[PDB]
Amino acid sequence: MSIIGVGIDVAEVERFGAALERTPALAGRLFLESELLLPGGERRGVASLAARFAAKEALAKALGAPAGLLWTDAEVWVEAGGRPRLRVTGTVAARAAELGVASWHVSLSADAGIASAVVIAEG
Amino acid sequence: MSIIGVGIDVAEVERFGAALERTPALAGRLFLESELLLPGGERRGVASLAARFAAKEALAKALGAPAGLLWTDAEVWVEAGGRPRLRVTGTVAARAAELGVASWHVSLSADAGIASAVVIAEG
Amino acid sequence: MSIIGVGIDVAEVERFGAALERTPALAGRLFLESELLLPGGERRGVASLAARFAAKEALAKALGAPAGLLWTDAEVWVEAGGRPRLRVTGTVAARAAELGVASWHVSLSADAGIASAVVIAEG
Ligand SMILES: CC(C)(COP(=O)(O)OP(=O)(O)OC[C@H]1O[C@@H](n2cnc3c(N)ncnc32)[C@H](O)[C@@H]1OP(=O)(O)O)[C@@H](O)C(=O)NCCC(=O)NCCS
Ligand SMILES: CC(C)(COP(=O)(O)OP(=O)(O)OC[C@H]1O[C@@H](n2cnc3c(N)ncnc32)[C@H](O)[C@@H]1OP(=O)(O)O)[C@@H](O)C(=O)NCCC(=O)NCCS
Ligand SMILES: CC(C)(COP(=O)(O)OP(=O)(O)OC[C@H]1O[C@@H](n2cnc3c(N)ncnc32)[C@H](O)[C@@H]1OP(=O)(O)O)[C@@H](O)C(=O)NCCC(=O)NCCS
Ligand SMILES: [Mg+2]
Ligand SMILES: [Mg+2]
Ligand SMILES: [Mg+2]
Repeated sequence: MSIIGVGIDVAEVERFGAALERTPALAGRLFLESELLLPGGERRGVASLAARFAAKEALAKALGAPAGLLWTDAEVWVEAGGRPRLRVTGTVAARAAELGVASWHVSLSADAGIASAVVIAEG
Repeated sequence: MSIIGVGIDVAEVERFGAALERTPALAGRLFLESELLLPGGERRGVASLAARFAAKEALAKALGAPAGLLWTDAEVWVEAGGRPRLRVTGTVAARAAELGVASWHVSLSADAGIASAVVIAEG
Repeated sequence: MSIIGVGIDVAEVERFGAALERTPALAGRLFLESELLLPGGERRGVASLAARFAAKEALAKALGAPAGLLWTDAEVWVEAGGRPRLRVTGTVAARAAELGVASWHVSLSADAGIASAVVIAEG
C-alpha cells in the first residue's frame, strides 16, 4: 500500500455551535444519529461535534473533495477504548474506490477554542 | 514505499500579513508568481498565502530542514477541483532525492485566525 | 509496511505553563531530564515543552491510548540539525510491539498561543 491522500481541518468551536443553533436541520445534515450521542447515551457536546465535522472535512480533502459526497456517508465511530474510527459508505465509499483506498486513519483534538482532525487514506 | 518524513505548521494569519506589508520584497522571496494568483487571475488573499507558507515550512520539516533550501523551489499548485499539490525543484528536489522521496501529500486549512498545513513525504 | 496509527494534538501554551507552575512534580512526571534541556544546556521554554507534551499525546493516540502508558517511556530527542525524533521504551514500546509498529514520524509547531504535534506509526 501507499498513501493516497491526506486531509487536515481546523474548526472554530464557537462558530460551529452558532451554525448548529441557527438552523435546527443542520445537525441531521452533517451527522448520523449515532454520532450525536456519547457512548452512555447522552447528547454529544459542541466541541466533540466540531471535531467530527473537522474529520469529515479532512476526509473529503483526502479524497480531493469531489461534488456529490454526502456528510452522512462518512461515519465517525468509537472503539471501547475511546479511539475514533472512520466508516465510509455510499458516495464516500464510491469515491474512495475510484482512488483505490483500502484503509482509513483518523485522529481528533480540541483545545484553545478549536477542534482539529487529520485523516490519512491508504491503499 | 515507506514514510520518509512528516511536517506540520501553524501560522498566525494577521502576523503573516503584517510581515508581508512590512517588507515589499518578502512575497517574492517566499512565493512564485503563480502562487500569488487565484485560478481566475485575482490576487491571492493573506490567509491563503499563509496556508501556502505553512505548507512550505511543513515540507521543509518533512525533509529535516537542511540549510540551503529555497522557498521558490517548492511550489503549491492547484488541480481543477481545488486540491492543493506540491511540486519540488532545484534545492528542495535535491534534498528529497538524498532521502529517497518519490511522492508528496499535502493538505491545508485555515480558521480561527490561523492557517495550517500537513505534509507527508513518501518513497 | 503500512500505517498503523496517526495522532494529532493541540495544546494551549498558557494553560500548559500554568499546570506546570501549579504542581512542581508535574514536569518530572511528563518529561525525562533530557527533554527539559535545550541542546546548549539551558532550560527548555514552556511553548517547546507544550509541543513535546502534544507529541506524547499524539503518540498515545496513534497507539489507541491504552491504560498503563508512562509519559517517561516516550522520549523526544533532537538531531544536530534540529529535527525532533521519538524514542520509545518500556510500556510504550510494548504497546507499539502489540500493534507491530516499526517506525515513528513526528513533527512539531507552535504559534498563536498553541503548540501542535502530528505523529504517524508505521510497520
Ligand atoms: C474544499 C473544502 C473541503 C475545504 O473547505 P473549508 O473547510 O471550508 O476551508 P479550509 O480552510 O479548512 O480548507 C480550504 C483549503 O482546502 C483545500 N481544498 C480546496 N479544494 C480542495 C479539494 N477539491 N480537495 C482537497 N483540498 C481542497 C485548499 O487548499 C483550500 O485552501 P486554499 O483555497 O487557500 O488553497 C470544503 O469547502 C468542501 O467542499 N467540503 C466538502 C465536504 C464534503 O464533501 N463532505 C461530505 C463527505 S464527508
Ligand atoms: C525549523 C523550521 C522549519 C521551523 O520553524 P518555525 O515554523 O518558525 O517554528 P515552528 O514552531 O513551526 O516549528 C519549530 C519546530 O520545528 C522543529 N524543527 C526544528 N528544526 C527542524 C529540522 N531541522 N527538521 C525538522 N523539524 C525541525 C522543532 O521541533 C521545533 O520546535 P522545538 O524547537 O520546540 O523542538 C524553520 O525555522 C526553518 O528553518 N524553516 C526553513 C524553511 C525552508 O527551508 N524553506 C525553503 C524550502 S520550502
Ligand atoms: C485520550 C487522550 C489521548 C486525548 O485526550 P486530550 O489530549 O486531553 O483531549 P484531545 O481533545 O486532544 O483529544 C480527545 C480526542 O482523542 C480521541 N481519543 C479518545 N480516546 C482515544 C484513544 N483511546 N485512542 C486514540 N484516540 C482517542 C477522541 O477522538 C477524543 O475526542 P472525542 O471524545 O470528542 O471523540 C488522553 O485523554 C489520554 O488518555 N492521554 C494518554 C497519554 C499517555 O498515555 N501518555 C503516556 C505515554 S506517551
Ligand atoms: Mg475547514
Ligand atoms: Mg512554524
Ligand atoms: Mg489534547
